[PDB]
Parts: sequence; C-alpha cells; structure tokens
Amino acid sequence: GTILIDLSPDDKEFQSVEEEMQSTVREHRDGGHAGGIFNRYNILKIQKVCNKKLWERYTHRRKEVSEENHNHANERMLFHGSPFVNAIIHKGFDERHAYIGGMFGAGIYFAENSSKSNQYVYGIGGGTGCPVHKDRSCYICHRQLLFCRVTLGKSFLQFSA
Amino acid sequence: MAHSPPGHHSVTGRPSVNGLALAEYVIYRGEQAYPEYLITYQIMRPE
Ligand SMILES: COC(=O)c1ccc(-c2cc(=O)c3ccccc3o2)cc1
Ligand SMILES: [Zn+2]
Repeated sequence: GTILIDLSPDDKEFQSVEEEMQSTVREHRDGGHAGGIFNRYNILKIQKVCNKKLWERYTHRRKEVSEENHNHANERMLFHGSPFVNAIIHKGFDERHAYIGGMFGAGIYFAENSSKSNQYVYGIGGGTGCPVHKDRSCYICHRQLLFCRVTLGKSFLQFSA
Repeated sequence: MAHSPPGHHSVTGRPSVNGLALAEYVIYRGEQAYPEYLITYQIMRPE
C-alpha cells in the first residue's frame, strides 16, 4: 500500500523538513562513537510516505488518545532512526521496532535531535556502522531517517541524565 | 512491548545533565506514530 513521492528541493515542505534535520544536530557525549563526527548533513532526498491504511490506523488511535486527554492529541514531529526503516514505511511501527533495552522500557523511541536518531540508523550504539565499510562515521554511505507524526497524549515526564 | 505508565499515553525523557540535549519520547503502541517523511542523507565531515 505504500507509495513514496519525491519532494522537490524547491518545495517549501522539502525546505522545512531539511531545516528541522539540520537545526537539531548537536554534539553527543560519545564524541561521535555511535553516529559519527559531523555538524551537518548532505540531504540527498526527501520522500513523502503515503499509505492510506497506516494513516487511518494512526488517526483512529489519535482520536482515541485525544478523547482521553481533553481533545488534545499532543502531536509532535519527531525523528526515528532504525535499521528497519524499510519495514516501517511498508508495514507501520510495531513491537519489532521497539527498543527492548531502552531506558524507559521496551517501547518505540523518537528524538527531537536528528543527530540522536542518527546514532541508531546502523543499530543500537550504531552497531558495526555502515554495511559496506563497517564505519559508524562513514561519510560515503547513504543513511535514512524517518521524520514522524507522533501522538504523545498525556506524557509521563521522566527527568533523566 | 511494555505499557505506558497508568493514566499516560507515552513517556518523555527530559534531559537533566546535558544542557544542550533536546527531549526523547517513547510510545508503547505502533499506531501512535506515522512515518511521514523518509530522509536520505549523508553525514558531512567537518572542516
Ligand atoms: C534493536 O532495537 C531497535 O530495533 C531499535 C531501533 C531504533 C531505536 C532508536 C531510534 C531513535 O530514533 C531513538 C531516538 C531517541 C532515543 C532512542 C532511539 O532509539 C532503538 C532501538
Ligand atoms: Zn560506508
């Protein structure tokens, strides 16, 4: 059911997504170990992910959460990096994309910092890096992230290091 | 997959040491996210 529509770099929607990518890069306490050493990206392509069934699955749940939280879905746009991006865009998020060992338990994790999601593109801790060069800081190989619409509803605030 | 805390729909991880870190978030139902954009990129070697 999924089709991918390419956005033109001239499109305001390409530009605003690129700006969210670039402007939410930060330095990481691992010195680049997991995700690489970089202050910015070369954006190669931005595609809109269209799947009617997955979208309706999303909005159905969004309304349930809204009705449980004074008509407030508390919807954000957030980044997600995963070795499983291809399964996600075709079949949706499910238990197999959960971070079983994550600090807030076995759930699906998202980040405001694009660079935080970048640390997970080749696996937890960056895995062994890019499949071709085994480099977590590969400057050659193409990487993919998702920029996602996420319903948080009433969110449990965990103060954390 | 775990469940949200009782009475909640997600968890927010608020940074409490690194002043520059933005928040991270966790949901416990796949239906609570839609993967809207696929971004293909390279990280760039600083000068
Ligand atoms: C092996 O577990 C996974 O499939 C998996 C995939 C992606 C992530 C991931 C993806 C993220 O974008 C992310 C953002 C903030 C904090 C943690 C994050 O972790 C975690 C685990
Ligand atoms: Zn590589």
